[PDB]
Amino acid sequence: VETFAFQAEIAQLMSLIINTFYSNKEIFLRELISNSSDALDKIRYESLTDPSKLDSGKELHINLIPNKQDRTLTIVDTGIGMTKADLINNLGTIAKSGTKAFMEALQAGADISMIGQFGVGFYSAYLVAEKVTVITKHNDDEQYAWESSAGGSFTVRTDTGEPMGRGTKVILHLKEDQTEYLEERRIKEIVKKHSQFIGYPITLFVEK
Ligand SMILES: Oc1ccc(-c2n[nH]c(=S)n2-c2ccccc2F)c(O)c1
Repeated sequence: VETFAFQAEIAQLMSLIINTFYSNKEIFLRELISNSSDALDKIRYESLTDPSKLDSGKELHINLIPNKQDRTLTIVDTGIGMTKADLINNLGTIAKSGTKAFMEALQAGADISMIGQFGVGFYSAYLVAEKVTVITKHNDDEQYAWESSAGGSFTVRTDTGEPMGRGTKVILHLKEDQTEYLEERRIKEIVKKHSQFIGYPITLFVEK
């Protein structure tokens, strides 16, 4: 298990997300689905010139998995996935300059819902999650588990769990007062409102 410090700007962004009073929390789902959609476009694009890039799985989809017992909402995609370097590098983002453009916009009059326009939408997961686990598999690397409960640090370890083939799994360990995001009708309403034009099938799993 390797422990890393977030760059100062990212720690500030996460602290801003966690501590600012902002009721429109549901936007986290749109932001994670949009990242999944970009990762899927990336593997589809590479597959246009190299069909063997899809040897790790031909299905290009997004699964939403609520688990009331574990109090987790999992977003799974079969996108390009991430290497260890991408994971350490703010999960494939330009998060340092992205955070500065975002925080400058917030001072000007913008709101937290515009986070995705600054390429740091992943961090909106902390509007609803106390802990985020990212399981990822890229064709050019091994399977890794990224994890952070914020607090200025994140961990990275080789994942010896269930192999995924290729893609990313975002496990949101929801805050006690954010369990509405495990309800079928609430997830369905959010998907329909903010993600109606995503070019991949979005499957909302049901529970026992
Ligand atoms: O919630 C996420 C977060 C990241 C990924 C991901 N996997 N591979 C690549 S590239 N991305 C990616 C997407 C958008 C911006 C930056 C990125 F690094 C994902 O599939 C889901």
